[PDB]
Amino acid sequence: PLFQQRPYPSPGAVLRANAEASRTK
Amino acid sequence: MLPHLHNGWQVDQAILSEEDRVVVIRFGHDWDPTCMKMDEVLYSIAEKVKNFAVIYLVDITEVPDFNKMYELYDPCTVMFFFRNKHIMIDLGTGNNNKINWAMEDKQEMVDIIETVYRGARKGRGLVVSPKDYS
Repeated sequence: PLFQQRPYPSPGAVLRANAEASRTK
Repeated sequence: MLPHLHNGWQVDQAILSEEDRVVVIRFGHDWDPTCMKMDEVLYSIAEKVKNFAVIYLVDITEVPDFNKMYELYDPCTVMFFFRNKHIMIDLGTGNNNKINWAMEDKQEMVDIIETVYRGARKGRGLVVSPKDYS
């Protein structure tokens, strides 16, 4: 199935992603 | 009744803390109508599934950290994790990442959870639901 749905990141990865975005901003 | 998680750290901890059970999270609000129907199902089966799964409720206003990345835009969202990984399941609905409607048949959800548990323990990132909800 072309362009198939991928799984979401772990809650840890999300919290980290969120923390990184605040660092840059 | 069912345990709630009240911030990002507690959610990360709930997911980190199970080596051998599926973590089932209902994102929404206890007051939301769709959530009420789904929560009742989750409460009713919690004892039954206790051996292979644990269920948590997260209010997405108290705890908004995951709203964007998990696309929590439906009133009620149930997602599954196993050993710190998001587990997908083909429900035949066109979204394999979440159950986003109030399933009111209790045994169907038992079977979905069982399916997620076996599949994920076998190393699968993707499983297929016994019933087709297309």
